Amino acid sequence: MAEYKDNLLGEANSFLEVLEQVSHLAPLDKPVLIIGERGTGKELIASRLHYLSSRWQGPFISLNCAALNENLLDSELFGHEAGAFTGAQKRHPGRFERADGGTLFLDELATAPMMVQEKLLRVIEYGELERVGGSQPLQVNVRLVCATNADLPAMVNEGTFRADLLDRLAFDVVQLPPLRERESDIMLMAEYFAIQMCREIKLPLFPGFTERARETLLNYRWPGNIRELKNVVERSVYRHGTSDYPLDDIIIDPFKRRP
Amino acid sequence: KDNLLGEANSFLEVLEQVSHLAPLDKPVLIIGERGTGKELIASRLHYLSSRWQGPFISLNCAALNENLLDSELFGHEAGAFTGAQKRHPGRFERADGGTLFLDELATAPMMVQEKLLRVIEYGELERVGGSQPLQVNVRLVCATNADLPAMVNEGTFRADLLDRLAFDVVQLPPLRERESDIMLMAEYFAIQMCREIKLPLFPGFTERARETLLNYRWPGNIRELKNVVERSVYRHGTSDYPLDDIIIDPFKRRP
Amino acid sequence: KDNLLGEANSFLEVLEQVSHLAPLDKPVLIIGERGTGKELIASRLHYLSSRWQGPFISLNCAALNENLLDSELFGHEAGAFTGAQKRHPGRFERADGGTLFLDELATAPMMVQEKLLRVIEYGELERVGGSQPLQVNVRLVCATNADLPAMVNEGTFRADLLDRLAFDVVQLPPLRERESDIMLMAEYFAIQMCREIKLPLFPGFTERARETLLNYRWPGNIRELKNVVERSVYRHGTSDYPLDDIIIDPFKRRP
Amino acid sequence: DNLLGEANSFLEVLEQVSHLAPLDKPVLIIGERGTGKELIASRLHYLSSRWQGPFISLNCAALNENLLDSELFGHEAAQKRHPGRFERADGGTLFLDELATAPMMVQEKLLRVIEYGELERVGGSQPLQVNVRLVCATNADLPAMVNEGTFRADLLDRLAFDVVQLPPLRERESDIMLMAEYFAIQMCREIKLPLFPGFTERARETLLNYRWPGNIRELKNVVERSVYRHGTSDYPLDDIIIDPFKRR
Amino acid sequence: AEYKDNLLGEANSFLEVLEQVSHLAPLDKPVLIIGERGTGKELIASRLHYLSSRWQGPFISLNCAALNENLLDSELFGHEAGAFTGAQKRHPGRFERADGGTLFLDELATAPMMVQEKLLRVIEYGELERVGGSQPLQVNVRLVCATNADLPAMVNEGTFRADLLDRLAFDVVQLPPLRERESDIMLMAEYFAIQMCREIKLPLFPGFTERARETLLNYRWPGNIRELKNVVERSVYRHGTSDYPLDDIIIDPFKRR
Amino acid sequence: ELNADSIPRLKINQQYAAMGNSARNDADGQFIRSNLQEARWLIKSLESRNDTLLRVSRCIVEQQQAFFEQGEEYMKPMVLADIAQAVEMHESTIS
Amino acid sequence: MKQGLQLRLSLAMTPQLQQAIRLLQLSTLELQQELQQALESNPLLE
Ligand SMILES: Nc1ncnc2c1ncn2[C@@H]1O[C@H](COP(=O)(O)OP(=O)(O)O)[C@@H](O)[C@H]1O
Ligand SMILES: Nc1ncnc2c1ncn2[C@@H]1O[C@H](COP(=O)(O)OP(=O)(O)O)[C@@H](O)[C@H]1O
Ligand SMILES: Nc1ncnc2c1ncn2[C@@H]1O[C@H](COP(=O)(O)OP(=O)(O)O)[C@@H](O)[C@H]1O
Ligand SMILES: Nc1ncnc2c1ncn2[C@@H]1O[C@H](COP(=O)(O)OP(=O)(O)O)[C@@H](O)[C@H]1O
Ligand SMILES: Nc1ncnc2c1ncn2[C@@H]1O[C@H](COP(=O)(O)OP(=O)(O)O)[C@@H](O)[C@H]1O
Ligand SMILES: [Mg+2]
Ligand SMILES: [Mg+2]
Ligand SMILES: [Mg+2]
Ligand SMILES: [Mg+2]
Ligand SMILES: [Mg+2]
Repeated sequence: MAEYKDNLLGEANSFLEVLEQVSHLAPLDKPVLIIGERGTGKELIASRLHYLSSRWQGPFISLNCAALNENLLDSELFGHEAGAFTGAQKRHPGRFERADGGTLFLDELATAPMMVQEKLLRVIEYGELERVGGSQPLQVNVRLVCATNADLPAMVNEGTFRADLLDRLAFDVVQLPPLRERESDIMLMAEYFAIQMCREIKLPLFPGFTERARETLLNYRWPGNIRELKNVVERSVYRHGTSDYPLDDIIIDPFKRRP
Repeated sequence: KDNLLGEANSFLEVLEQVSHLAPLDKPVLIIGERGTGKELIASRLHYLSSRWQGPFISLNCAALNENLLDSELFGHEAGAFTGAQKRHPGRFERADGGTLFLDELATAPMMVQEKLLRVIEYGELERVGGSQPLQVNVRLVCATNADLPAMVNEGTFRADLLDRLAFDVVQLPPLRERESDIMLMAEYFAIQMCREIKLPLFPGFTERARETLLNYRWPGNIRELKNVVERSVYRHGTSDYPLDDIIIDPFKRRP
Repeated sequence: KDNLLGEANSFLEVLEQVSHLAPLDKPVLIIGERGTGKELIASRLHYLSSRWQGPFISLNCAALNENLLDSELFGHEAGAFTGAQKRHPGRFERADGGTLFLDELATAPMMVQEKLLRVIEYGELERVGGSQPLQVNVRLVCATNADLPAMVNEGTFRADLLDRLAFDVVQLPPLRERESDIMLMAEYFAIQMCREIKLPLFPGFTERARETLLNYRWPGNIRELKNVVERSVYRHGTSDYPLDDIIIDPFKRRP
Repeated sequence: DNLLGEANSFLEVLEQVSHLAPLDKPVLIIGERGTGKELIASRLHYLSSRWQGPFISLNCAALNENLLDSELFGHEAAQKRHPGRFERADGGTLFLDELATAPMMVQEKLLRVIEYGELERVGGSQPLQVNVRLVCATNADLPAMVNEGTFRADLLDRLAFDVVQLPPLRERESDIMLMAEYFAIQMCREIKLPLFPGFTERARETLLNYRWPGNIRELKNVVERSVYRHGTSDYPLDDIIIDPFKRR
Repeated sequence: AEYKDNLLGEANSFLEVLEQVSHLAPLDKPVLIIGERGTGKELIASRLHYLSSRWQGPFISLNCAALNENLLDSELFGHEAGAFTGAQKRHPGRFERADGGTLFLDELATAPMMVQEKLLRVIEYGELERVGGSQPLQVNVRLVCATNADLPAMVNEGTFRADLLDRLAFDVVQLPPLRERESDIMLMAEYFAIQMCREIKLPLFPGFTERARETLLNYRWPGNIRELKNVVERSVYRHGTSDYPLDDIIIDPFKRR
Repeated sequence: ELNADSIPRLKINQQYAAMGNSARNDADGQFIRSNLQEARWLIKSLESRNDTLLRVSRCIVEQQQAFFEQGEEYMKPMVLADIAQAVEMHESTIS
Repeated sequence: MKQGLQLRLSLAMTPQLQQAIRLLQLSTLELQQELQQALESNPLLE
């Protein structure tokens, strides 16, 4: 029962209601699936969910989804009891076995191996698993956390994602307000990022943002929800001088052509 | 026994067929019906069978690794690698007469199918460089969510795999097809969820809305359709709330 | 001694050819459809061969992968090899003087075929750290369901090796092609199942069942007959009430 | 010593092979599914001064590359001094077979053995150079296949000074009937048959209408199949076993 | 430490790049170097690391492109303890080098998509690449990138994720083309000639013919330093004993006669 | 280098080995053989311990040359694992 | 890397002898006392 709000920024839009729904769903230990904004914000959502989870509930096990071509991933998921599977020849617990009662922060990497997803379907079937060469199965308990970045029904119709994979998962869907849609805390989040950047660079004083910069930010597409904006703020701070005439000069990103 | 039942006439006929096939240890290929075939029903059938007294155990066909499939059939082999030196028997040998329920049958590899069906149809427990293989008559049953004849026409599965089935392929009716105990099943699921949601009882309910929700596609699984009731209960989070004007569409974005 | 389910004029000619086959360990090949069971007939002939009491190898070829002959076939009796310290037996070596039946040799690796080429050409090739190998006195046997005539044309196996692997290759006519004595086989299977299912007696098949069996495609041939027997065991009904007809279809809807 | 059908071109080739037999130069042979010169290679070893010398003929297809150098005089960590590939063949004929489908690591090892390289394994730091007469066969791959990049060009350069050409059985089959009769007699002795009932000349001519893809192997297989089909020696056979893989 | 700028580019573009590097040196963020074949990008990155506030502990410039497999690069990023068996080197050492240091890579376009995703996941968290049965260690490490291929081109190709490209690209260092630079090229050539005359211990420096210098300038010389050093060595091999100004270029081994 | 005087040294009793090898009594010969095996194991263990100590000292000096030459001020912060990394032995052997 | 088993060739529980040997190297002057004690028992070591 701790706050651990951390850098929870950009909630002036309906993201406040999303956070309220997340808080409502936090007590339940059922499957947790989300839809993060493409390019930014999924990590923040995962951190918010972990904060919603009790600090003493268990370790926050996070894995980036990967194909089954790496047998190490299979050993991490199913386990490794026999030799030549993982670690020593003994029962080296897998990543799923590493998480006992903790959050399983899944990643929607859309990995090519549907076999990996099929294996993970058994990972959450009744709360049990068997290691590689495991003489006896082991019933395990752990929390599950998931997110998304594309249209799941489109992949289901197209067959890119297994129908059973979607059916077993996604007890409820959590949608992230898009950066082109949130557009509410742009000033507030930008100010927070600017303050953090000024503190990091030991800037003597806040430089301030021109109204033209705000208009450009409003016109900006902002593909990344909370990271691209922060990166743009950092790039502008790099090209600007705090409490000086260079503060007007703002750089969107080094990727853009130099002025 | 412990598992809840559909309690339908078609469900009753399926249970009667399962009871008739219970003493038989021959292979079965009851259709998985794409999530509609309760694996708990197969577990209860194994319980009715003498394999319950024996070592009944199941596994997922697609869980094994490509390079360890021979090991998966025969456990850890003594001479396979330098580290492990012990003739550990296979999972089937770990059963050796129990009820082996094959899941993910349609997802098995072609080489895996060729090895497994050939071994199961005839052959004894031979490890890597074994002296003499040991014959272990283990009761078998398989599940297939898709149409095996469709795979045969596509040729993905072997004809020997088709013949691997020894019992009739028991098929469960679809949720849209069955739709018989939907009210009673929904009530039981709601009671279970309320116990899980720490709710004593729901003061509000509407049987008409429950029937309307039953009149749905119910894709994925019948249990998946029941999970919609739990999702709606969690979203409402209230007891004095009738089932009327309530629809569970987690995928759909609310306005 | 050797129980036979096939009693036909073509089957009689095949049995005579088996009698015309002696224990010369020649590269004969029994060819038959899925579920032909010609491997059992080959084992019976091997028992009737010169080695009346001799070894026999099932040797499901699909289980071999990334393993040389000296892994399971020839064996590794030498110590300090890859792995722990021990001496391993060899299936092909242990089978010397007995029978070496190849189970579904059509499904084999290209390198496996390359090794088997010399293994059959010489008979003394493989050795786990040995200079000169010893010729094996075993009898070479094989049986599958594929048609090598096209596989060789497709390059799936070495034409020279396959020709060397072929000496007195014999093709078993399909049971569907035979289309005879099906009623006798059905009655025998009914008796065997009534013994197995502890049934009082065979219910009996009317003219409708006989016509259905005659009109049955029976693509599995003897395998189809076994599947029909299993279905009739499932479709036993009442012994007093003769079964007017008995049919089986994996995808047939219940209604 | 070696029994085979005799042809004028084959006789000249055998004479040349016997002349080269006393020479211990490396040999690269190409076969045509017939005798394959393996019997010719053994006869050459017998005719050479290495008649009593080692005649190790390694069919290089079943080995594992993880112990490939182990095969070619390689030993490491309890028992040592294991006879190497060249060591076991030292002082005599060193024949290589199954060379068509060998791994590229085997090609590199052969290129090293072309200059005889050295075998500095933990079991022994031998300089190799066993000086035994090398010989290679089972060259199923065509010269174009070598030109197709399948094999190392240096190994082809490292090959023998000449190439042993083999003609098809269809090219010369005058003595094929005599060889078939001898094989029939040998099988009748093996099958404990009373005597040869004979062969129909018309049926023999009909059987002669074939390309003999397996050459002597095809002839032997056809003779065995026909003898097994006859199953008796009362009257001469008047039929041809066209193919065991033929519907009937 | 102190940045080393021996034979620094006389072109004002090089001076501006050095000024930007000095400005970014106190900062701690990833950097992208838009370089060319032998343009001198990695040496510039090393000089920046020398100027990057402290000496920044270990400095490793391992390139994923010049690796046998992407799995080897992943093991260098992080080695799971007990995974597989044996190794050509202590793989965790590469990860430990970044600890108390920065990350430098060359030809990052060749990195596998899975490897790129693992690196992107590591960078945001800072933890060790391979868990090895234990929680990965968040080592305080900076980063630097140097790829001739365009980042927007990679984004169009889609090999690198949008988050990977965005968070990875914090600073851009566009190396001026070697052919484009002329005054800096001449200054660097003179410095290299002096350094070679010293190192080769030749009693007298031959210098450079005007025709030879004009021919050298006429050469495209994409390798601002690599090709420059190769041509210097080619001329040194044709040692004229300080009397032959021909400066024959034997750098191309294929070229003969 | 290890101090030559300080390092203990053991020598196998040649007269005793000769007597045991030609011992008429089988039991006496077996006892002599067991004693010889034990003594050989002890001698090998002592020699290996001395060699391991010498190698560990050399490795430690390789990294502590700065403190050895400049003085205590130029002492590199070193841990047991640091020394264990340069050698093939474990930190337990280092301790 | 690639999954597999033993395909080419390549540890120990030290007993009381080697265990006491490991227990040795604790000191040098004290080690001499133990060595003299052992040499007293062992009749084939000088
Ligand atoms: N309020 C906030 N607090 C903390 N981080 C934020 C906030 N808003 C945006 N972010 C940033 O947005 C980024 C979202 O990245 P992520 O969702 O992991 O990318 P992707 O969706 O491509 O996987 C995070 O790295 C985070 O730093
Ligand atoms: N009668 C029932 N009562 C309660 N739960 C059931 C019932 N039937 C099925 N289930 C649920 O269905 C899930 C299994 O789905 P299942 O129908 O076995 O899928 P599949 O057809 O793919 O095997 C189990 O978790 C179980 O809780
Ligand atoms: N001679 C026979 N008489 C009766 N049934 C037979 C006979 N041969 C085979 N079968 C049937 O065939 C089945 C096994 O065939 P199988 O061995 O798979 O054929 P194949 O040799 O093509 O692999 C058995 O269930 C058996 O009932
Ligand atoms: N001149 C001959 N005399 C006796 N037998 C022969 C003769 N030529 C060929 N053969 C037979 O033909 C077979 C061909 O075997 P092999 O040399 O392995 O063929 P390939 O060269 O295709 O590998 C041999 O087993 C041999 O018995
Ligand atoms: N400003 C400079 N002063 C002196 N030498 C330089 C300078 N820039 C680059 N070099 C030289 O160029 C050589 C190659 O540098 P670089 O191309 O960055 O390495 P890499 O081949 O790893 O990209 C280095 O050895 C360095 O000595
Ligand atoms: Mg299922
Ligand atoms: Mg079969
Ligand atoms: Mg051959
Ligand atoms: Mg470089
Ligand atoms: Mg991400």
